[PDB]
Amino acid sequence: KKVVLGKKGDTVELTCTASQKKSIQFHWKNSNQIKILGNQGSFLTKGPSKLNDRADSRRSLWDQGNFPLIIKNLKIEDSDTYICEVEDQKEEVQLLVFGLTANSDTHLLQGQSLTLTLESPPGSSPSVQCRSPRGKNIQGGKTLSVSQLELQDSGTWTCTVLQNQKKVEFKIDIVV
Amino acid sequence: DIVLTQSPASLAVSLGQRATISCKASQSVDYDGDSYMNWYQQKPGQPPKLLIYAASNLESGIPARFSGSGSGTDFTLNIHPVGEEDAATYYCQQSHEDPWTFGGGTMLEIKRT
Amino acid sequence: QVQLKQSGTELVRPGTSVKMSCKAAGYTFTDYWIGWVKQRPGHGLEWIGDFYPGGDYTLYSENFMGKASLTANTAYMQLSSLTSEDSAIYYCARGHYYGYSYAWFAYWGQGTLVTVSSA
Amino acid sequence: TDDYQNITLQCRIKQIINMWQGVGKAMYAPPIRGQIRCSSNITGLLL
Repeated sequence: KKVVLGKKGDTVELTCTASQKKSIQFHWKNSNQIKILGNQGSFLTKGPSKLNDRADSRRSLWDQGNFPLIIKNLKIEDSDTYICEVEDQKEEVQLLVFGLTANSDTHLLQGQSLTLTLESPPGSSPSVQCRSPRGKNIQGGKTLSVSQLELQDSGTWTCTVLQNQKKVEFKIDIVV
Repeated sequence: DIVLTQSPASLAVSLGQRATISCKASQSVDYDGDSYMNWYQQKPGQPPKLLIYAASNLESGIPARFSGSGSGTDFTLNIHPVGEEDAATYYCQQSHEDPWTFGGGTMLEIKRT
Repeated sequence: QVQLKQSGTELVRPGTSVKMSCKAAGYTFTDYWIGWVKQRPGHGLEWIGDFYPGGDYTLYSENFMGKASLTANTAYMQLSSLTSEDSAIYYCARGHYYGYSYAWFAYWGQGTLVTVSSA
Repeated sequence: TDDYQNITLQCRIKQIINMWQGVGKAMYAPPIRGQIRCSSNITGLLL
């Protein structure tokens, strides 16, 4: 039950795996038994779901024994489980996609506070561990705020997010 | 980088006359017997349209008034019957090896009474 | 049938970064490269870089290092350190992948104008 | 709920195809001049 993390805008590879090496059938159904992708001979056939124009596959690795699934421009509404059906198994993976950013676009002054907004899928409890070049290793829950935003605090602070022991790095836009 | 030279720089064509434009290449573009030439047409106020490809295989929509021939470093794009709407500039392009280089462009203006 | 559309004319100051958009049409766009083209009078027309959406691959020429940048059905451009020399027309083409991306492609786009001026 | 003599289907030939016995594009020679016809019988249907 491997679990992977996203960044709400980047790519990801949820790869199945087999051993025959003969370009065999497979599919990628979500948690609602709805098709998304799947080999049909040597062609491709996107499923009638809400991931029409984003789904794709590496059509050159189907012969080696790997059937990845590249989804571009990830969105919050995609966090869910996925199932391979390579030959007879039920190889399953979980995906969790969220975004942590700021609200003040550019207008910021020295001596004010900094606030972060993290949009995790409902029913999730990520941990926000800020890491900064100044050493302010601020630790807290999903929502974290900084009471000091000075000139020395310039640069993108690295508030990583940890969930199930897996850590994903972020960046914060600071304008002063 | 290959250097492509299109000739002549200027040309005059009378109506209903065969028109030929030549293209010279510094380095051979051949691979497995193929000619990797692309010919484009350009009219003022509008973008270029792909005219011919491969020097041996024609496009759709464009009439059969067109052809390309040659070998190696010497190619020729040929047009018949030259009409009124063909007054334009023509470009020869190599697709064999990067970087994608260019020529100087060949003008063609219809000559009438 | 593939059709390419480009945004309106742009007039920008020099030395800044300029954003361009070339929207696709009702075609997959996922297995096709996209070449970006610059045209200036008395020069013919030159290519900047070629960008593949099916993997976000990049192919550059030896004349646009540190100036051009490409991103990914709505592709975009990223030009940095703009100068008066870049006031010109810009186009986006279609293509393919799996080799011979632009070896025998077709179906060009319309174009847009960029003016680098302080007036 | 379909209708109420001839149903027309537009068709466009191609010259660059994708092989069915593997992975990879392919190209063929230019099309023929004209006067191409086909009369066929339909027997089955895959869904």
